[PDB]
Amino acid sequence: LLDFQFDSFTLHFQQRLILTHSKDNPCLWIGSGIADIDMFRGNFSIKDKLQEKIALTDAIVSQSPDGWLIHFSRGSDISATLNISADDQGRLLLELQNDNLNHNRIWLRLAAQPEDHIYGCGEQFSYFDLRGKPFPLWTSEQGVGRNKQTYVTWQADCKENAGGDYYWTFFPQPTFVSTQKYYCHVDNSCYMNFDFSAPEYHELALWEDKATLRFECADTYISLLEKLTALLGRQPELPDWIYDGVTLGIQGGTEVCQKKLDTMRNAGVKVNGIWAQDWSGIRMTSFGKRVMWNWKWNSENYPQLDSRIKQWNQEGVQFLAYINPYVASDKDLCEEAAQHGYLAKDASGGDYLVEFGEFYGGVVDLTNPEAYAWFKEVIKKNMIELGCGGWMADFGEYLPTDTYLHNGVSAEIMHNAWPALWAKCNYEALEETGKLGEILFFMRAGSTGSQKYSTMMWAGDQNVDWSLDDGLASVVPAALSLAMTGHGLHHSDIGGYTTLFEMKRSKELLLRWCDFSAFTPMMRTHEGNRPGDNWQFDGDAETIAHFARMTTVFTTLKPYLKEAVALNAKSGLPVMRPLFLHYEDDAHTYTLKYQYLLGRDILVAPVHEEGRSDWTLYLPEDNWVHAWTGEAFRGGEVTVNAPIGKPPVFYRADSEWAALFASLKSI
Ligand SMILES: [Ca+2]
Ligand SMILES: [Ca+2]
Ligand SMILES: [Cl-]
Repeated sequence: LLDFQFDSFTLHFQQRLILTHSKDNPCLWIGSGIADIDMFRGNFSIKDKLQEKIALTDAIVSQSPDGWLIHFSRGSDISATLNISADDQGRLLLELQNDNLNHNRIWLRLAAQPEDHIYGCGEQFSYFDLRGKPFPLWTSEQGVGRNKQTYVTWQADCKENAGGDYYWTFFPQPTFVSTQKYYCHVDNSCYMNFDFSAPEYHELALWEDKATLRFECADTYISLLEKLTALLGRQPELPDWIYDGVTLGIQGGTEVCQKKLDTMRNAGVKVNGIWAQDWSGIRMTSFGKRVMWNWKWNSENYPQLDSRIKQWNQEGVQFLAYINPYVASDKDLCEEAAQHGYLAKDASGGDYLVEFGEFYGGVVDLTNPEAYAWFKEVIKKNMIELGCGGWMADFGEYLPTDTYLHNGVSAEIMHNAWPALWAKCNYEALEETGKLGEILFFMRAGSTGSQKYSTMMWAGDQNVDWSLDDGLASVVPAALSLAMTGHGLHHSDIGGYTTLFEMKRSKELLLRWCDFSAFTPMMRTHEGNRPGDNWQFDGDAETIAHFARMTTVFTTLKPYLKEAVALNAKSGLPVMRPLFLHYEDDAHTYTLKYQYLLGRDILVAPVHEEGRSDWTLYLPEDNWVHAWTGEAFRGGEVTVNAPIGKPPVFYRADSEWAALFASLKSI
C-alpha cells in the first residue's frame, strides 16, 4: 500500500512512484511572494512578485502513528513538515505545513514518467491531455478567441485583456488523473499552477503556506472515476423532461415566446422548453439590450407569465429563467441586501459594487450565512414558486480579489471557492423544496464540489466561429476534461454565444452545432449577445426542418441517454466519455481531443470546420456501424461523407441498443 524507503527517500503508493527526494534532487521548495493582480473586470491578469524560493534539501524522517513525518529544512532557520498517511478510506493523504505563515509559497514535485498523459484540471478548452504544458488554476472569464495567434484574441486583448489564453477557464480545478491510473486532488483554493511540462516530474505550485493532497489508484479509469466521485460528489439524475426535446432560447417577452414556440412545434420540432433570460426585464446599454439584474418576474416585459407557465406546462413545455450572484444597485434586492449587511465589502467598509459598464451590481456575500439563506429564498420564492422548471445560474468566476468577506477569509482564497458555494445555494434551494430530479439548473463556473451541487454544466461562451480554441470544437475537450474531473453532465449553447468584432453566426454554424448537441444530454439554444447579427433557430424553413430532424434524433435516444445518466448518478461514469475509458489498450485514443463516446455504444466526431462535405476521425477496434448509412467499419482512421444532418456518428453492432440505433436513419 505505502512503501517508504530512506539524505535521500522514495515513496511508492500501490507501486506508483509518488515522491523521490535527495539533497541533490529535492522534491520541495518553499518561499514567499506577493500576488500582483489586475482584475480587468474578470479577465484577470495574475502573476507573482516572487520574494524567495528555497530548496529544502535536508530531510529527517520519523515513524508516526498514522504513517510518516518528514521534517524538511534548509540551514538552521527554514523548515516545513510533511505528514504521510492513509486516510479513512485508504487514500494516500499528504499534509504539508510550512514553518510559518510568512512562507506563503510551496513548490512540490511529484515523480512521473515521460510517457504518462494527464487529464482533468476541471474544464479545459484547448487541451484534454495536459502533458507538455503548465496550467495556472484561477477561475476567470474564459477568454474571447483564447489564442494569441488569432485575430479575434488580439482584438479582445486591446480592450480589457479579454482575449485570454489556452488555460483560461471558469472551472479550473486542482484535481488530475494520470495514466499511471491514479488521481490527485488538492484541498486548497488558493492560486495554483500545475506544471505538466517536465518529462520526469509534475510540479505543483501553491500560493499558500500549507497544502493537503489526496491520491487513490485503481485498476481501470472507470473504477478511478467511481472513486473520484465518491470523494467529490455525484450529480442527480436529470428530470425526465430534459430528454423530450430542445429548450428554445428566446428573449423579447411572453408573446414573442408564444409565437416562436408555435412556429417550431407546428413544423414538427420536439420542444421541451422555453428559456427566457430577460424574464426579469431588459436594461438598455450603449451596446444594446442586457438582462435586468433583479431576480423577480417582470410583468411589464413578460405579461401574464404566471398563468402562461401553467398553460405551457399543460402542453409539455417547461419555463426556464436566469439568476446570478450579483444584484443591480438601483433595484429592490440590492437595497434589501444593503439594509441587512448581505453584500461583500470594500477596504473602506462600504458595500462593494462591481461595474458592468454603465451600471453596477452588489456582490452577494455567500459566506454570510444569513445572506446565503436570504438568496436561497429569493430562488425559492421568485423562481421555484413562480413555476420555473430550471434556469441558467450564471457567473461565479468573478468574486473580486479586493472584497472583504463575512467569514474573514481572504478574497484571494475565496475567489476560487466561489463557484461551488453558488452552486450549493442553487442545489439547496431545490433540496429544500423537494425539486431534485424535477428542476434543472445549469452553470458555467465551477469549483471543487460542483460535482455534487451543479445539476448540469454548460460550456459557457464560445465564439460564433469555427476556431479550435473558442469555437464549436473547444466544447469537446471541455466535456472530456470535466468528465475526468468528475462531472458527467455537459452541454453547450447551440450555435455558440459571443458575437463581437464582426463575428456573426451563420446558418451553417447553427446547423452543424445542432447536429453536435443532439448527441449530448441536453439541447438548448441561445440567441447570442447580439441576437440580430446571428442566424437563429427559426431563420427559415430549412433551419426549422433541420431542428425538427435532429430533435427527433435526440428524442429517439431518450431511453439510452436516461440509462447513461443513471450510471453517472450511481457511479460517476460520465455521459460523454473519453475513448480510453472503454479502449484502454489503444494508445491512439489517449491523444484524441475532438471525439467522444456517448454512453458505451455510440462514437461521435462532430464536424468543427466550415465548408466540409466529409470528415476524418478515428475508430478504435470494434465493429462499428455508421448511423446514417449502416456501413460497417473496423478499427483505424476513417473518412466519411458528412453533410449537415448526417454527423459522423457510429454505433457498436453488438450493442444491446442496436435496433434503436438502426431506426435513426429512417427518421
Ligand atoms: Ca470564449
Ligand atoms: Ca404592461
Ligand atoms: Cl481528435
